[PDB]
Amino acid sequence: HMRILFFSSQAYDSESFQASNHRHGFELHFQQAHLQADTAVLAQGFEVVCAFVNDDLSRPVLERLAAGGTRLVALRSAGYNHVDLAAAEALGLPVVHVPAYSPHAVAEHAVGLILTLNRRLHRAYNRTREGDFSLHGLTGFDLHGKRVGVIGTGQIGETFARIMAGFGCELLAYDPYPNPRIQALGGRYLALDALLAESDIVSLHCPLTADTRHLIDAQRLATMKPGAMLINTGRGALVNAAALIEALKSGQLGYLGLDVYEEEADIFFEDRSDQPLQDDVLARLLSFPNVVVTAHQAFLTREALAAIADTTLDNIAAWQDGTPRNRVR
Amino acid sequence: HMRILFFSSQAYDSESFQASNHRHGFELHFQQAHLQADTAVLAQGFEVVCAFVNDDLSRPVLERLAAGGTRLVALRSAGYNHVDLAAAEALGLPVVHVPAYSPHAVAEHAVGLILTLNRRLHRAYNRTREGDFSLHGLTGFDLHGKRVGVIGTGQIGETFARIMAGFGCELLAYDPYPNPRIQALGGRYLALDALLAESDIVSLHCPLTADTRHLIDAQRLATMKPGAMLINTGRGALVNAAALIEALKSGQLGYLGLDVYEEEADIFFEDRSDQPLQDDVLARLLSFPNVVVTAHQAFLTREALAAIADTTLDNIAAWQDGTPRNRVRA
Amino acid sequence: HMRILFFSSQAYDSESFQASNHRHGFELHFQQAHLQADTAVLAQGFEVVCAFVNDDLSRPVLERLAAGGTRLVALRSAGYNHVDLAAAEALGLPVVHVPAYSPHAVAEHAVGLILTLNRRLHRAYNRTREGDFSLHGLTGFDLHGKRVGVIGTGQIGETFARIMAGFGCELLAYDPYPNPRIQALGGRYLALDALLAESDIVSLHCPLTADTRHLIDAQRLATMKPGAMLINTGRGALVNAAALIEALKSGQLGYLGLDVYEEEADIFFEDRSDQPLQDDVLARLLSFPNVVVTAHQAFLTREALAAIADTTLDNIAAWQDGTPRNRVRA
Amino acid sequence: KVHHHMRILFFSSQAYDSESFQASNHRHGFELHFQQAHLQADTAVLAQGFEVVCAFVNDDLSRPVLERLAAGGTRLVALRSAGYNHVDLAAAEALGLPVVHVPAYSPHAVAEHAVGLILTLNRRLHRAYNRTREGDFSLHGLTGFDLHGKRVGVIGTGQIGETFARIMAGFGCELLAYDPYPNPRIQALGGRYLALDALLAESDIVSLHCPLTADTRHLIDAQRLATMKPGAMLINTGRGALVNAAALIEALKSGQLGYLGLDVYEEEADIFFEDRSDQPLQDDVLARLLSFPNVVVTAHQAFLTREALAAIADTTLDNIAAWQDGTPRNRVRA
Ligand SMILES: NC(=O)C1=CN([C@@H]2O[C@H](COP(=O)(O)OP(=O)(O)OC[C@H]3O[C@@H](n4cnc5c(N)ncnc54)[C@H](O)[C@@H]3O)[C@@H](O)[C@H]2O)C=CC1
Ligand SMILES: NC(=O)C1=CN([C@@H]2O[C@H](COP(=O)(O)OP(=O)(O)OC[C@H]3O[C@@H](n4cnc5c(N)ncnc54)[C@H](O)[C@@H]3O)[C@@H](O)[C@H]2O)C=CC1
Ligand SMILES: NC(=O)C1=CN([C@@H]2O[C@H](COP(=O)(O)OP(=O)(O)OC[C@H]3O[C@@H](n4cnc5c(N)ncnc54)[C@H](O)[C@@H]3O)[C@@H](O)[C@H]2O)C=CC1
Ligand SMILES: NC(=O)C1=CN([C@@H]2O[C@H](COP(=O)(O)OP(=O)(O)OC[C@H]3O[C@@H](n4cnc5c(N)ncnc54)[C@H](O)[C@@H]3O)[C@@H](O)[C@H]2O)C=CC1
Repeated sequence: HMRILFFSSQAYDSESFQASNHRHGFELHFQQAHLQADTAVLAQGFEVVCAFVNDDLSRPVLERLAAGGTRLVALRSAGYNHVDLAAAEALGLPVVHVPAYSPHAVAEHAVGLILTLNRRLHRAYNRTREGDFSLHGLTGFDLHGKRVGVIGTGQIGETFARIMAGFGCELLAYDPYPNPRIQALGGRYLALDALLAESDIVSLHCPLTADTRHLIDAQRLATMKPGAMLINTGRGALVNAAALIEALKSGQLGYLGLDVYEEEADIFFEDRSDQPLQDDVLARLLSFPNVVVTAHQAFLTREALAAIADTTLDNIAAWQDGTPRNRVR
Repeated sequence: HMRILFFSSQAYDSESFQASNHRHGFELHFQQAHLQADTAVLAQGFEVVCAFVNDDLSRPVLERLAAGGTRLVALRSAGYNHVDLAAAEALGLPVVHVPAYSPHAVAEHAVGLILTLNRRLHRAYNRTREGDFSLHGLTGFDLHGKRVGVIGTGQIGETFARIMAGFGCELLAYDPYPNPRIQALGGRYLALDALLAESDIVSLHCPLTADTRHLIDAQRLATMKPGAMLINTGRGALVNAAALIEALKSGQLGYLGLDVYEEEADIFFEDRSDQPLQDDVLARLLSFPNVVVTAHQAFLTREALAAIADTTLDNIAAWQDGTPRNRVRA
Repeated sequence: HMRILFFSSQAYDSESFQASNHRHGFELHFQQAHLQADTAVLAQGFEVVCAFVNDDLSRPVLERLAAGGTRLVALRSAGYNHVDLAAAEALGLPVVHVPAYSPHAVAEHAVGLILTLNRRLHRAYNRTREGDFSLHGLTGFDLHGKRVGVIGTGQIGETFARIMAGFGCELLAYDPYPNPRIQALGGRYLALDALLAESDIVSLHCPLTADTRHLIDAQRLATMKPGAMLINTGRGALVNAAALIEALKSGQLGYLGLDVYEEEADIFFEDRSDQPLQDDVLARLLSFPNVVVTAHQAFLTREALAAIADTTLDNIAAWQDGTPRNRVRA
Repeated sequence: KVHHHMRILFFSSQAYDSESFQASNHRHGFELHFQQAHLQADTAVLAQGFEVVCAFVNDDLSRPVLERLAAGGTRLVALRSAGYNHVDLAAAEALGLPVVHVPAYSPHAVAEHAVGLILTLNRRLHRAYNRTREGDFSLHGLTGFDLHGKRVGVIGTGQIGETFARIMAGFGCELLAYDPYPNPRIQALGGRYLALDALLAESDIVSLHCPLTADTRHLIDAQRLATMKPGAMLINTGRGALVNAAALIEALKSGQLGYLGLDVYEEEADIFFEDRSDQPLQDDVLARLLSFPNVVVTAHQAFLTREALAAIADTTLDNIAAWQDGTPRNRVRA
């Protein structure tokens, strides 16, 4: 019955969704192109559109989709800052998402970035691979005993905090809604500025909203402990990357791990190595020995993908039965 | 200025030891060469020799050292499988070590290898560096819920077990002397073969002895779960690397992280990139997308190095006060 | 509106062929799969099949193609060792090729491999990229004055010779046939074993036939000048790659540049980086600092591709008109 | 009755320097001291008491350095290099400090390297190597072009530029040339002299082989890049300051410049010849140049061949012996 058009489709998306669809028999169409004003016409006549985090679901796109017959927007993601939710509501277009496919996948990836940066595992790998077994510049630091500041102690942030507590770190936390689980781990809540000044490692797990946009700016970087590590597996626009470059150059910021980037939408998820990279700031970030960028793969585990696909297909079935689930606000 | 000769010296060694020697004023000499039968003559007239894990302290070397006037052997390491302890004892040469400079350094490195392999971070890095933001082949797996088998639950193995429990892993353990802290974490002890057959990830933290040599061989790899991950931050000779190659090629072994290698002694710690690598087995291990080798750097953190230098210099001061500590015995 | 089925099609092939002005109203179909016994059925009802150098055109494949209605085999290549020519002839299936799309493209690539190996440019690139501006191991040698031995002085060999003469190299040559252009360049013909013993650099440009198969074997490697450079942009089976590995490890062979490899057929032209590489010998060749392998891209220039497409489309038109051109004969 | 004292301090010394110079010194027995640091105002004191100082291309031999060296007893400055833009020759002369150099150790070593950069860029050999090393045997993005038939413009047809031109003519390239002082050997070769702007507009590949002087400084600037053929290749094995690298970045990003090979960089002096991989790179412009797939940078190694090194060492030790006997050779003058 039901027909679903997926934008920004990759092979991992079709594999996982085709496996999960043995339980549903929806008719699945995978389109590679990003959703934007000039591709929305591809969804003409599709009742359901399945979008990912760098699809453009601003007002003009939503208007096109609604006018073309689309009646549900299914986000195969937890995040939803790319959707104009007020406009969806005005158009009577429900928006559904997958709020907790695997908080562990994302938290673990953040911990992986930390360790790769700390022990210079990315540099080591390239050395041993060519028969360079020298260790200059690879000396790391013990995680045990360090102060780890978590900004945003929700599903992912809390899971990240628990892992880091298991390394014997001292947890510092900031959230407008503190939670008791963090305290039970030994964490202590404090104000943002104090967290920044006291943390050896900071990790961002708050959503992107008007209040978190450029939360990490020049001013705030200058507050941080010299040589600190910053991890961003949240959203690119949580940080001002031009300011990160200056702090990296001065040594003020010791390490940076990114799984997201502010201008990632038209570059991530494809191989653009054959052409010059246009984004000056990203190119410069990539040049540093103490920066690691992964291309928005913190979600990318077998279990995460299976849960995304199962929950998304269930969301759609629930909507089709008139009892929708996992709606976004 | 008591005189200490350091073999296999690297810049990080002379830097850390020099900083720590502000509190002692020993006279420190750093030799780059490895200690072996051929190089032992360099220690003539040195009362104290400081060696590392790839120096050869077998009987013939210890005999030369003793004949040349050396009276103490200070290991700037926790491990001591490179020392013939019976022969040291017969010669009246005490051997001292640093047993617990930082169990966390080594455990954390093992967990780093696990995550790099899992999320293919070493491959991702190289891709994004050149503007390849594609994700094919990089899908990993949640650590939460997996079974992690720890072989050797001592200072490092236990610290590793604790970290992995914090990711929500199910801990399985094998040690001739089980310890209660592991059970308090939720770990369950079992026999070696059962641990191998049931684990998704296996990590080696037992010392190298005649009983652990080639513990992971062809037969034991075949009993492991298909696609499992094996981590070796112990010693090279705990595994048979030729058998690892065959299991990697078949897919039987899904991942391998090594910080040690059986024939590392004359290879590691130096940049040999300008010449062909002679060792066929290491070259082949290095060829795989699901193998990561680090060059015996699990011990290499600021805190580990400072503790190694401080404890080693203190060990030597204690010896020279007639109250030796951190001795290793036959 | 004759239809053409292309096997082993890559994006650069379909772009190339579609952008030609020489379509002659043909209908072009591009299949990615390699031609072999179990894919030949895809050509059922196609009058013309276009194949590349790693397609299987042995007798059983040719029999299927003829039984399925294919009447012409068009090689988008110069080389034809992959074709059983006697069997094609017995089936009345003409085979056409492109013998001289661009001898310069291929010769220039060989020269590129030479310079890369000499100046260690592949190593330098990765160093500078990460801010390593050190030069240890990168010292090269002046080409000017060196002896360059060319095995096979045909279209590509003589173009290569000509380029190497322009660097002021001394040219040595071996071919069953004299070529007066080689003498005009200053080249001297000599016997194979003498060429091998006297040359600083050797480059292979003979076709693969039963007489050139494994021309470079253990015994002939041992005759070469110690530390010499060997370049192979001919065909993989001209050399014995297991013997190349031993000579590289001993230092007897100083450098190796390959654009071709004996078991390339099912490996080259794809990205196989996500899985272990099965071929031990290729994995080991890839491990060396003084080996460069490119994946059969010597033909791969803008001008070469355009000529291959134009000449191949013309060859097919000329066959259709009953005046065939560029036939290869048993 | 037959021959059977002299102390030399080398700045910016590397292992390949002490090895080559020690081999050549079997013929002399001078006393050789190798210092790693770069020569500049605050390291000049290390040459106190040394009659001879041997410097390389990134040592600072401006007036204030030369004044310290002279005051400290140094009597000869021996450049282990062909180039000399780093020396204030008028100041050396005013101080009575002769400066000697090695003008032609191996013009082939440098020309050949430039050709290597061309071919690596053209066939993407650097990209292919990293692919095949990890089992990626795909060829997308690696299509090159035939050199045969292309136009190659040589700016500066001296020893190196002429050797380069001859090599490129052997590939069947058409040679275009610009030099304020044309020479007949290039024409005899089939090369055609023309004005700079016309060379820039007509060339598929341009290679710089002029010295750095006040007239060649930023010779390749934004305006001259905009004159070039779209998608052209530029090669710089001359000096860093011959080009404006910020403008090269904009032309690379637009596609106006198709390829860039550098063996030299304007701010190289305090970074090249060292492994600086363990720290951030401070220079924004170099970091960005390094990011591109169609840029290759080698760290000033065009001179670096066995034969070049042996000639530099032999000629440099000979220049010092000749000076010591009062009959100096290979002097450079203001
Ligand atoms: N890189 C990746 O692949 C993925 C990234 N993400 C990002 O992670 C974010 C977090 O996801 P969850 O933890 O699941 O969400 P959640 O809703 O469980 O938790 C978010 C937390 O952030 C806090 N928060 C809100 N505003 C804040 C502010 N101004 N300052 C500090 N904290 C604030 C909330 O109070 C809440 O505790 C998502 O918004 C998404 O952008 C999510 C999934 C994958
Ligand atoms: N990669 C690196 O840089 C470093 C490696 N190591 C290695 O790790 C090893 C372990 O270190 P620690 O935890 O400090 O030692 P430990 O002595 O504290 O603990 C070792 C554990 O191994 C167990 N064990 C002994 N024999 C066994 C057997 N046959 N089978 C299974 N388990 C057995 C012991 O009962 C003990 O619980 C060292 O012996 C050394 O080789 C140590 C430091 C650094
Ligand atoms: N890497 C690549 O992409 C390419 C490789 N090739 C290979 O290069 C080969 C050469 O092609 P061309 O120069 O065009 O061919 P060609 O036919 O013009 O010249 C071949 C020469 O090799 C000589 N030769 C034949 N048998 C010989 C033997 N037994 N020993 C020594 N020399 C012998 C012939 O006398 C002739 O002079 C092709 O057969 C092909 O395999 C060709 C094009 C591209
Ligand atoms: N990358 C490297 O490792 C090396 C670089 N070089 C550089 O290459 C340069 C060339 O050296 P050689 O060819 O031996 O010098 P050379 O003196 O023989 O020739 C230089 C040529 O440039 C020409 N020229 C002078 N002023 C010019 C101007 N304003 N515009 C255009 N052309 C002009 C000259 O007339 C002469 O024909 C050296 O000055 C040096 O900076 C030299 C050696 C090694």
